[PDB]
Amino acid sequence: MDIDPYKEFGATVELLSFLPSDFFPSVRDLLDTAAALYRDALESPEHCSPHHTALRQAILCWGDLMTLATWVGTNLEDPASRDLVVSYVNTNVGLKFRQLLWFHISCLTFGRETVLEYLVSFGVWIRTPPAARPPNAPILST
Amino acid sequence: MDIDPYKEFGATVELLSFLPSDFFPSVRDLLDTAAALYRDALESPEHCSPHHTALRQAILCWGDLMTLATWVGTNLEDPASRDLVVSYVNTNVGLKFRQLLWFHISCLTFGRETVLEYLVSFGVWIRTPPAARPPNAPILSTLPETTVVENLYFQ
Amino acid sequence: MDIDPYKEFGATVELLSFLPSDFFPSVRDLLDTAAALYRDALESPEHCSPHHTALRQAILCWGDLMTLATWVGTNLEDPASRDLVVSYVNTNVGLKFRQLLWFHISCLTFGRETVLEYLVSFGVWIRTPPAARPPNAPILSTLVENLYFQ
Amino acid sequence: MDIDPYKEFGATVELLSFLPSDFFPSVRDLLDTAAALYRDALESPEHCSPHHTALRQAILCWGDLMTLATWVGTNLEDPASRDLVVSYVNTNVGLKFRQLLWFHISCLTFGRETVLEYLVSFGVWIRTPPAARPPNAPILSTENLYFQ
Amino acid sequence: MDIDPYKEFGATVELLSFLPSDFFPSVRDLLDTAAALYRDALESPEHCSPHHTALRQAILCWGDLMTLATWVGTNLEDPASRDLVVSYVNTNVGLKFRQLLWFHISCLTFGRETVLEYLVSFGVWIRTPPAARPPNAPILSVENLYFQ
Amino acid sequence: MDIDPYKEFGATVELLSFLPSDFFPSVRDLLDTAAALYRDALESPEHCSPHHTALRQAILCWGDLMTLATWVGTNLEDPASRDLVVSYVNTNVGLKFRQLLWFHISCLTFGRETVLEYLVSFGVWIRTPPAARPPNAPILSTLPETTVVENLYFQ
Ligand SMILES: O=C(Nc1cc(F)c(F)c(F)c1)c1ccc(F)c(S(=O)(=O)N2CCC(O)CC2)c1
Ligand SMILES: O=C(Nc1cc(F)c(F)c(F)c1)c1ccc(F)c(S(=O)(=O)N2CCC(O)CC2)c1
Ligand SMILES: O=C(Nc1cc(F)c(F)c(F)c1)c1ccc(F)c(S(=O)(=O)N2CCC(O)CC2)c1
Ligand SMILES: O=C(Nc1cc(F)c(F)c(F)c1)c1ccc(F)c(S(=O)(=O)N2CCC(O)CC2)c1
Ligand SMILES: O=C(Nc1cc(F)c(F)c(F)c1)c1ccc(F)c(S(=O)(=O)N2CCC(O)CC2)c1
Ligand SMILES: O=C(Nc1cc(F)c(F)c(F)c1)c1ccc(F)c(S(=O)(=O)N2CCC(O)CC2)c1
Ligand SMILES: [Cl-]
Ligand SMILES: [Cl-]
Ligand SMILES: [Cl-]
Ligand SMILES: [Cl-]
Ligand SMILES: [Cl-]
Repeated sequence: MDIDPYKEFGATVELLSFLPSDFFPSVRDLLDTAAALYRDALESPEHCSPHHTALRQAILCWGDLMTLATWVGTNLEDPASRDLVVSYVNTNVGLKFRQLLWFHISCLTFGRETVLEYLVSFGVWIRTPPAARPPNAPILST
Repeated sequence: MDIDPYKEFGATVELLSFLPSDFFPSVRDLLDTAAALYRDALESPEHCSPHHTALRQAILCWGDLMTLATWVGTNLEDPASRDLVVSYVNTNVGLKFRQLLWFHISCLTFGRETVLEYLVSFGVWIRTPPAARPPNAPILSTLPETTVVENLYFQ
Repeated sequence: MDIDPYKEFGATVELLSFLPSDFFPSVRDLLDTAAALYRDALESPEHCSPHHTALRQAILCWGDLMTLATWVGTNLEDPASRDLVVSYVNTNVGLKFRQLLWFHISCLTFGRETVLEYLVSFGVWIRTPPAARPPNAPILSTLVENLYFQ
Repeated sequence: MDIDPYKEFGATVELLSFLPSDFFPSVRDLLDTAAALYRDALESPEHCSPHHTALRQAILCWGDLMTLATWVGTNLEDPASRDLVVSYVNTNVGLKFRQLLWFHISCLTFGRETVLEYLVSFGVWIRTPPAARPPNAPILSTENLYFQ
Repeated sequence: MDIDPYKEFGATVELLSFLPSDFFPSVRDLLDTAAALYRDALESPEHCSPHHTALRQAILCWGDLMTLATWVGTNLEDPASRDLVVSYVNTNVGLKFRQLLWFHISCLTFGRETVLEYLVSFGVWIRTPPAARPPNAPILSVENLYFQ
Repeated sequence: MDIDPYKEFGATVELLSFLPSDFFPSVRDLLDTAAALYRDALESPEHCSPHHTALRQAILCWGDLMTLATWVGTNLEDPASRDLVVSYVNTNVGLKFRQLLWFHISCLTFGRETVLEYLVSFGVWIRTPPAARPPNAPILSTLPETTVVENLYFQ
C-alpha cells in the first residue's frame, strides 16, 4: 500500500519536503515539546483528535526504531561502526520523523491552515538569497 | 511519555498479550489483509475513523523498521549476522506489530466489543487442556443484537 | 499500456493475488471444467457474455503457450529435455492462467459478487493460523402466489 | 474444445487467412495503434465492447508469449536453435497475433462489416494477376451496441 | 513535477510519438517556417495566443540546446564520438523539438482539430504495409428559395 | 528571428539584467518553489495564463539541457569530468534560466506590475553604496485586495 501519512491531514510528503532539513528541531526536542504541551491528552483514554491518534503512534514508533538501532549498535559485528547506524538514523529515518512530529505538534498548537501557510512562507524566505532576504523570518503564530 | 497504543481504543497491551504468539498471522499476512479489505479507505484523504488513522501509522512504521533492518542486514558481511537481525525482528518487534495490526484490522470489521469478547474467549479456550476443551475454537463474528422473537415482535 | 484483465470485471490482479497459489485448481482441471460446463456456449457464434469472450481468449492463449513449448521441446530438444519448456511455462505463467481461468469459470457458475466475497473470505481463513482457524473453509455457493392456496 | 476466436465476431480463422501474410502490419505497429487510439478505453473499468475484451487479452497474451520465447532463446545454449525459435514465432504465432490484433483494431476503427467486405475485396484483388489488376487496392472507408 | 507540454493544448507526448520520426520536417525547416509565417507576431509585445507563447520558448530553448550540442561536438577529438552525439540528439531531444515545433506551427497554420485528426490518419496510413497502402497520404485541410 | 521572452510580458532581458546575479535563487530552489506553489496548475489541462504556459516550457527546457549535459558527461573517459558539461550549462545559461523562472514564479505570486516595480526598487537599493544604503531592502508583497477607500465606503 502507498500511504502518505499527511494526506488525511490536508498535506503531503512533497509539501513537508519544502522545508529544509535544518529547519526542524531534533526528534528529542520534538518529543520533549510533545510531552510539555500534550502529555496528559496523549496518555488519556480519549481519542482527542486525529492528530493526537497519529502523534501517539509516531512517538511509539520512534521508540521501536531506537530500540532496534540500539540493539544493532550494541550487539555488533565491529567496534566503532556504531557511528554507522547513528548516521543512517540521522540521514534517513530521523528526518522523516522530525517532519512528522513537527507537523502534528504544530497543527495541534496553531491549526492546520496556519501551519501550512507558514511552511510555504518560510520555504520561500529561506530560498531567497541573503542579498534580498528580509532579516526576520516569517512568524508562526495563531 | 508512557503511551499505551490500545488505551484510546478501550484495550491495553496486557490484554492483547493474553493471545498466544502463534494465534497471530505474520505481519506480511496482516498487511496483505489490510490491503484487501481497506486499501481504498487507508489511502484516501478522509480520516474515516481513529482505527484507520492508527492503522495507517502502523503500516508505515513497519516499513520504517524493515528498511532499517534491511540496511543493517545488507551491510553485514557475516551471513549468520544477517540471520541474527531477522531473528531479532521475529522475536521482539514482529510480535508487537502482529498484535497491533490484528487488533485494528479486526476492530474495523467486527467492532471493539466483539473483538475483545473474542480475544478473551480464545485465550481461555487455548489455555484449557485439550481433553476438556471442545475441538473447535470459539468463532469470531458479531452476535445479533436481538433474538428472532424480539425482531418479529417489533415488525 | 497498463492493462489489468480483471478491471472490467470489477476485480484486480492484486485481489486475485490474495488467494494462495495452492488454492487454484490445475490448468488441466480448469480446462476440463470449462468444457464440461460451457463447451457449447464457448464454441457458439454468439458473444454470450463478457466472461465468455474473456474465457475463450484465455483458453486459446494457454494453447498458444503450450504449442510453442511443445514445438520447442519436440522439434529440437533431446528426449530427456523434451518437457523442459513445458515445465517452465507451468512454473512461471501457469499461476497467472490458473487465476484467470478460475475467475471466469467461477464467475459464470456462481456470479461475480459471490466469487469476490468468497475470495476475501478464503484469503482471511487461510491466513488464520490453524490454532484459531475453524476446520471447515468458507463455502462457494449461490442460491407461488397466495391465490394458489385459497 | 474447438474454439475459433473469430466466430463470435462473425468471421473465422480461414477467412482471416484469405489475406496474404504481408498484408498485416507488424505487431509493434499494431500495439502502437491500439495504444494511440484506444489506450484509455482498454485501461478503463468499462467493458466497452467484445472487441475491447478480446484486445485486452490478446495484448496481454502477446506479452506472455514474448517472455516465453525470450526464456527459450536465453536457455537454448545453441545459438542456431535460438534462430529456429525466432523464425518459428514469426512464421506461426506472430502471424496469428498480427491477424487477431489487426482484426479487432480495424473493427473498432473502421466498423465490422466494412472490415469484412474489405477483407474479401483485398483478397480477390491481390490474387488478380498484375496483367489485369487495377493499380490501386480496394477502398477501406468508414454508442455502439452488441447483441449476442 | 510531471509536465506534459501538449496537455494544455489538448494532446499528449504519447500521441505525438505516434508519428514516425521521418514524418517531421527538419528543425531548420521548422524554424524557417515559423519565421516566414509568424516572425512579426512572434517578435511582437502581444501574447497573440498560447501557441505563440509556447512557440517563442521552444524556439529559444532550441537555440540553447544547439549552443550546447555545438560546444560538445566541436570539442570532441574523435569523429565516432561526434556522431554518437548527433545520433543521440537526433533520436532524443532533436526529435522532441521537431515534434513540438511541428505541433505548434501546424496548429497555428492548419487548426488544432485538423492537426489531431490528421496525425491519427497519417499514423495509421504509414503503418499500413505498402501492399495495401493507398499511394497518397491522407489530406491535411442550397435550396431554390435562396435565389427567389 | 530576435525573440525576447519577456516582451509579451511587458519586460525585456535588459530590465531583468538590472537585478544582480546573486539576487536570484538557485535553479533547484526555483523549481522546488514552482512545484510547492503551482504544481497542480502547471500539470493541469488548462492554459491558466500566459505565465503558466511560459513557466511550463522553461521548466522542461532546463530539464532538456540537464538531460543532454548529463548524458554527455556519462561518456567522458575521466570520471572526474562526469559533471563538466552540467557545469558548462550552469556557467553559460544558469543565470538566464534563474532570471526567467524567478520572473514567472514571482509574477504569478505577486502580479506583473508589483514585480517590475520591486525589481527597479531593489536594483536601485543594491547600487546605493552601503555608506548610504538603508539596512532593509525594499519589500516584495502582494497588493491588498480592497483599497482603504472601498473599505471605508462599506462601513
Ligand atoms: O516550529 C517552531 N518551533 C518548534 C515547533 C515544535 F513543534 C517543536 F516541538 C519545537 F521544539 C519547536 C517555530 C517556528 C517559528 C517560530 F517563530 C517559533 S517561536 O519563536 O517559538 N514562536 C513565535 C510566536 C508564537 O506565538 C509561538 C511560537 C517556533
Ligand atoms: O472454486 C472451486 N472449485 C473449482 C472451480 C473451478 F473454476 C474449476 F474449474 C474447478 F475445477 C474447481 C470451489 C471452491 C470452494 C468449494 F467449496 C467448491 S465445491 O465444494 O465444489 N462446491 C460447494 C457447494 C456449491 O454449491 C458448489 C461448489 C469449489
Ligand atoms: O482473526 C482471524 N483472522 C485474521 C485476522 C486478521 F486481522 C488478518 F489480517 C488475517 F489474515 C486473519 C480469525 C479468527 C477466528 C476465525 F474464525 C477466523 S475465520 O474463520 O476466518 N472467520 C469466521 C467467520 C467470520 O464471519 C469471518 C472470519 C479468523
Ligand atoms: O505538416 C506539414 N508540413 C509542414 C509543417 C510545418 F509545421 C513546417 F514547419 C513545415 F515546414 C512543413 C504537412 C503535412 C501534410 C501536407 F499535405 C502538407 S502540404 O502539402 O504542404 N499542404 C496540403 C494542403 C493544405 O491546405 C496546406 C498544406 C504539409
Ligand atoms: O488496415 C489498415 N491499416 C491498419 C490497421 C490497423 F489495425 C493497424 F493497427 C494499423 F497500424 C494499420 C488499412 C488498410 C487499408 C487502408 F487503405 C488503410 S488507410 O489508407 O490508412 N485508410 C484509408 C481511408 C480510410 O478512411 C481510413 C484508412 C489502412
Ligand atoms: O523573490 C523572492 N524570493 C523567491 C522567489 C522565487 F520565485 C523563488 F522560487 C524563491 F525560492 C524565492 C523574494 C524577494 C524579496 C522578499 F522579501 C522575499 S520574502 O521575504 O520571502 N517575502 C516577503 C513578504 C511577502 O509577503 C512574501 C515574500 C522573497
Ligand atoms: Cl499536559
Ligand atoms: Cl479497498
Ligand atoms: Cl479449531
Ligand atoms: Cl455444454
Ligand atoms: Cl485514448
